[PDB]
Amino acid sequence: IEQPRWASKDSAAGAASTPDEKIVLEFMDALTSNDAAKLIEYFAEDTMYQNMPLPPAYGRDAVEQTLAGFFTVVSVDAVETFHIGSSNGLVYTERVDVLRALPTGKSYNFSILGVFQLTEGKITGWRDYFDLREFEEAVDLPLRG
Amino acid sequence: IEQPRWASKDSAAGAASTPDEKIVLEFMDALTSNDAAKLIEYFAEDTMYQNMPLPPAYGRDAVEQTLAGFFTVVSVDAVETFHIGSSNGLVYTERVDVLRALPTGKSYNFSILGVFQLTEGKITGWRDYFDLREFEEAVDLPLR
Ligand SMILES: O[C@@H]1CCCC[C@H]1O
Ligand SMILES: O[C@@H]1CCCC[C@H]1O
Repeated sequence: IEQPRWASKDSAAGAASTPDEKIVLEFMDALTSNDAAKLIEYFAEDTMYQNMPLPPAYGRDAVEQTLAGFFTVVSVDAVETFHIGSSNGLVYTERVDVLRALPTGKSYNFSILGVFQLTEGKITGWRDYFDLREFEEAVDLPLRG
Repeated sequence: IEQPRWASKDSAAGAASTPDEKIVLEFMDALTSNDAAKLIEYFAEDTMYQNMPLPPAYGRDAVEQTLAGFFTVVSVDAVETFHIGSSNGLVYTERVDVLRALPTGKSYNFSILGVFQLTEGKITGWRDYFDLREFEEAVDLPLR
């Protein structure tokens, strides 16, 4: 994974400089764990997670069940964050995630722009925006949308 | 339309509070014009535009040609920005675009997070992120 031409240094991952910005980058690092039990600790009881525009998960239980299900069929091999930034309580991450389908071994790069809302240091919202054309095939589970 | 549960007032459109934020919002209003000649004026000369992960357009010529082509087959009927905000020189719009295919009259809602980089008030980068599953059907152009 190369740095893209449009990558700007003023917003690079290495220059995170709010606590919310730093917690999110930690969370990006933990994605490769493929471990919902570990990942769920970042969330508040009042929280949400959505791969747009698939049906969102609301509540920590739903998020955990959703993440646990994903890791049954796909591995997060790599996460490259190009930009981190934040504004009006929201944090933004422009990045690429590399995903590998466990049953096939096929890998997939997904260009992603994610938004996270934090309250007292814990995720109360996480929405990822990307192309789901290959996501159906990458994730051997029905999308629900 | 909409107003999602996750919509924060703290980051709403009406609360845009920098010149760049003000500009991207005006650019967002302008999209419904479907007029590539009017839109290209927001763009700097050294610039790019991409619907991820389709082949990007680099330079003002390519960008205008790309928008003009899009407006040949599709209308932008509505743009609804729920969040705008900025950080480290970039602007972010969390929004919905309604696109109507001209040959069919079929309409489409796209959930979108876009990043903008402006220079001296001019667009030097614009990348929209969203599901392209219906994009192919909605836009009667070949995908590259
Ligand atoms: O982004 C990925 C989607 C599928 C697996 C878990 C999640 O982190
Ligand atoms: O296809 C639509 C038309 C307007 C701008 C590009 C894209 O969002």
